[PDB]
Amino acid sequence: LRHLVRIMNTDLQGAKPVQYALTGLPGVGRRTAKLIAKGAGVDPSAILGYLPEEEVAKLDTAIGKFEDIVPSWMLNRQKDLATGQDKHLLGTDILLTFREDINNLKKVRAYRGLRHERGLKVRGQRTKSTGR
Amino acid sequence: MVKVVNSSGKHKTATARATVMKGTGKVRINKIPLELYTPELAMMKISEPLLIAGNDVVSGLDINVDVRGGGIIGQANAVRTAVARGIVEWTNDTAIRDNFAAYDRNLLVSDSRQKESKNFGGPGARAKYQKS
Amino acid sequence: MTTVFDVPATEMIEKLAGILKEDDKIVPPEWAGNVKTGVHKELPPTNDDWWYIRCAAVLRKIYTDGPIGIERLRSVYGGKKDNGSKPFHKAKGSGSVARKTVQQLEAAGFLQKVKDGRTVSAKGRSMMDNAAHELKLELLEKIPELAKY
Amino acid sequence: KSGRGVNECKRCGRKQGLVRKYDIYLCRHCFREIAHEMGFEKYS
Amino acid sequence: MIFLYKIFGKWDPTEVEVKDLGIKRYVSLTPVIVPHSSGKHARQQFNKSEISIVERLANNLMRTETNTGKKQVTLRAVEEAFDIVNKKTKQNPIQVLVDAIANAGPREEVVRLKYGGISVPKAVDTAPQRRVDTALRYISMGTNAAAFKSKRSVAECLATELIGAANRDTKSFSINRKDAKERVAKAAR
Amino acid sequence: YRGKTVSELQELSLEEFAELLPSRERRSLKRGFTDGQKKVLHEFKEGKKIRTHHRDMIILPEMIGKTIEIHNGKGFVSVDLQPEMVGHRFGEFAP
Amino acid sequence: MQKARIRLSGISPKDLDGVCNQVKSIAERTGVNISGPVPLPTKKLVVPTRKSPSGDGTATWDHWEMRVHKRLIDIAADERALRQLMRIQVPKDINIEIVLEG
RNA sequence: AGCAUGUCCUCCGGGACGAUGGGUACUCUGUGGGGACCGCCGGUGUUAAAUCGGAGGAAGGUGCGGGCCACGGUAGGUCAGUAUGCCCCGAAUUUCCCGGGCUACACGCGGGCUACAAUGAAUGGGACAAUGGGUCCCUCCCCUGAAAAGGGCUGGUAAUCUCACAAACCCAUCCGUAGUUCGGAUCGAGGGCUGUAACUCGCCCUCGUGAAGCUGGAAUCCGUAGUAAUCGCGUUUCAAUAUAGC
Ligand SMILES: [Zn+2]
Repeated sequence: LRHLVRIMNTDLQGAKPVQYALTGLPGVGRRTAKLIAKGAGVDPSAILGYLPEEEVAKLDTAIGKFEDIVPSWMLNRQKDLATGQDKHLLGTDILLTFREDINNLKKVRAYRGLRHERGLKVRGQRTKSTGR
Repeated sequence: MVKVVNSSGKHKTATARATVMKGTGKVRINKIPLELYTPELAMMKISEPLLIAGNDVVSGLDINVDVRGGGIIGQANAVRTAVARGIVEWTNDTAIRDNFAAYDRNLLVSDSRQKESKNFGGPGARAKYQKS
Repeated sequence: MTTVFDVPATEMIEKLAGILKEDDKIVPPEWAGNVKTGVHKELPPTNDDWWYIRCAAVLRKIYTDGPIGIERLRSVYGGKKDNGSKPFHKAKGSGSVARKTVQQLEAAGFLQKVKDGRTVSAKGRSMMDNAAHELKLELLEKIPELAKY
Repeated sequence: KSGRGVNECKRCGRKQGLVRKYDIYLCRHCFREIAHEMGFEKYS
Repeated sequence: MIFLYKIFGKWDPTEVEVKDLGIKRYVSLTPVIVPHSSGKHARQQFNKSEISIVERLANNLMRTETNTGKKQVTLRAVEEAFDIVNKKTKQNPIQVLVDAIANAGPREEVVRLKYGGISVPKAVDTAPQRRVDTALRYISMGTNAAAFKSKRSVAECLATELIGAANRDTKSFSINRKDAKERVAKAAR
Repeated sequence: YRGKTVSELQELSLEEFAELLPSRERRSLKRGFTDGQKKVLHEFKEGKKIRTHHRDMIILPEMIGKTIEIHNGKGFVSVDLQPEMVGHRFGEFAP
Repeated sequence: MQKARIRLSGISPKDLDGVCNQVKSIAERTGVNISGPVPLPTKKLVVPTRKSPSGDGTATWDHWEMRVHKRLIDIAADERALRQLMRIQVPKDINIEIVLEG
């Protein structure tokens, strides 16, 4: 009985089906997960608990691929600095790159670094009655 | 021969050009057959005076409708008043007029008018803002 | 008459969608699996036959609503746009989706080019009347008092 | 005639609260005063 | 002619007799083809005396904030609750509803009268129109409370409320509120 | 380190470096420039001591290294220039 | 068939209807094929303003509703007839518009 | 709305077309008029002024909602819409741009916008509303993209034309059971048009983090019929931005 399943060290909702099981993992939410379901050739509406492990392995490989079944205008890391290309992370790497991109700015005394280090809004909306 | 009246009391807006005639019995209620009348959920509200007239009457009768606009419920009762007036305009009895006035008029003017011209000082016509 | 209006819109639109599925000239072009129904909704469609049913619905809309421009089609194909804590405007549809569907419709010959949109071609009107006769054949026994009596 | 408040209303030299609506170009107080002299009337 | 009108084309209100004899002259069993009469409660008061009761029960079901302007969904819930009451509790369903109204309508109520030199509300008889209104209000409250935050539908909880207040089921919210108000009236006789 | 390694960034083209930058900077540079930033570019391409006075300007590829001075309500402040800040706004550093 | 169209939309409709009757009597004198006086929709131009000048003051708005009474009439074309129509004493309260469609 | 045409159904009137010929047959029509005065009748009040159902009647007895609202005070606000007394400033408190600021925020408070069901996420279905804008500005159709949008080109001095789809809705239905597809504030890359300039300080768009939270005590608040409530709509603050006023 496949009441709960694990993929790439991140035990997702084994009860939940394919279309929403990948939203729980970081890096994919809603829209880009159904692209993975399209690429892996599995109907999302089928229960994951009644899915034998071979198809789950194909789904894991397809989600590991990801970028070959996703368009170029739906990536979270388009034009990523010295890399230049468009990427899409997964795991702790998004928060890691975010925190390094904030603390290097804080060392360089950029405004967004100060607004991040002080716990203030960076988009500039009025701080009169927010986060009390 | 043919009856053309759109006066119905004008629930908000009605736009019900009546067209009632006499033929073989083929009745097309506003380019729609009565057997598969397209509104469906609102035809129960609209088929009251025709039901009171009788199957033999409207089977003898022949009716068409020309429309411009109006809200859905304003349509659903103004068109019913128009159909009642078209029923009484064709050579008929006053017993149908008595039955039509018996249930809830449907030959009169809607006494509750369109709106009330909300005044500055509040959101609605009578409502106002919240005083502490 | 075997007009479309003697039948419910659901059965006729599904019949038109099936006939367009039988025709190879209508296809889901490339970006059907990564773009939504427009700009209003949240996610792309979940139904399998969304493109063919959308083309059939656009055909039925052009028939019952005359010649319609692409921006009129976008306005018809809007939705309750979620903004979070904003007053929920209804914006538009999608230009490229509606335009590709309309180009498929005219390549199929059902839609006819006109100045104020594209009115439905006469051949599409005749074939949809015949399909209405088919679906009305499914309920020809409802009212026998319709042929010449 | 394209700006935030650069254009001023007639008579009252002012750069805020001017009725540029209807090509009137009057402040709200000034237009309120002179609407009854310029043909306007509070009919309702 | 009157073509034997039934509620939603299914339940004729002619073949139903009222139990609460006072409420018979106020709750109306008049046949109407659709429960959207759109009443006229401004020419006088108690304009509902000639209006249908299924419409009234459907428009007292819009107690909730989102329910305003939603008579269509109220009629949907009314119809599916009528189906449930007819199925699980096979009987004339409007008869079951009128039994529920006559059973959960507050017979007695307490009203402030400053007699005897004390701030004390006195226990008084309740009007038939007022009692019918409070019965419909408590039915709506029970339906809304069961239907909120629940796996059971709105119309299902309405059917549960009607069965509770119709067959004298003591678990229904309407019965408990009517008994509570009557107890408070007994406390201040 | 924007689009490439940091060495060749100074010698990149104006529009290529703009494409390295986001849409806001690209449109800011796309619809021409006023006289002040043209003067700033000219003096940077000369090499004299420069007080920019503009808090919204975009750092240029070869403009880096030399120090920029910005009016901050109170008179002026001198701020260093690094590869991290290229393409940014001048007023992001002296609030 | 040729018609000369008349477009008027103004503030005082009494003199407007008087000019309409004057043109109608001119047409009946000259035997010009005429279209009857057609009441067009009236432009109910509205612009409100808050009454209170100073800071404190509750809701006080004087609404400036103005009706612009439109009228469209069609008559035939003729040189002596058009000169007669152009020499009519029409009041200043309306604007006279002509379209010589032939 | 018949008269007749331009294409299909053939079961046969016609369905579609009011562009038109035509007909303003019946209507919406906007300028002048009538209507419903407690008038008659049955109660009350006195036989007065005034008061209930009877009326087959659009409103029976302020038909229904609104503007104007006196003698005076409240030394209430208005030198910051306007003019003006005196004290003052008369090279600054005059006067023209640049940058910042009024957005800065341990923070108290006022009013608004969103939220937890089968009364809910996708897909269709039907035509739906008016007020009021637009010619120096909304946008017709065509092409391009996923979006915002770009080019071209059409309609409008506006019962022509366009912003213009209304949403809420409802249904073959699809849709699922739990405080989560019901529920979305922050922040990271990205593309936009508006402007002379977008970091402070904008909105649009797309993606990934989907959180806080789960009908809210004391206290209060609005409201009597197409009104509360609700769902969205133009317009004003015009370069955008309205969770706002109207
Ligand atoms: Zn002025």
